[PDB]
Amino acid sequence: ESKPPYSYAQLIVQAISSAQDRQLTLSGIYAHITKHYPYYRTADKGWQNSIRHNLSLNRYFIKVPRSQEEPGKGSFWRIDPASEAKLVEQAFRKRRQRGVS
Repeated sequence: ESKPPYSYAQLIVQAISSAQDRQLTLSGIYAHITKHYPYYRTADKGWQNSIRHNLSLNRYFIKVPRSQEEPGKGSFWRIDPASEAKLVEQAFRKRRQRGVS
């Protein structure tokens, strides 16, 4: 299960939102936290599939379209366009309630 310090919906925002434009391949976020976050380096045999499935039911993330043309040069998913303003407010936030400042 590992230990996700960032929700699997906010944790991804810093991934794609901070990546190139705002999209990432299924293995983008993994190179994200596993890179900057040291905790997600030896214990990743849990949230790994949590992200792939998280970008499915997430409300801001969505897969990449491919009916005729493309938005750029990639093939995977990203975060919502008009939701990156509110989904980001939690992106730069620590996971806590009000018992440990």
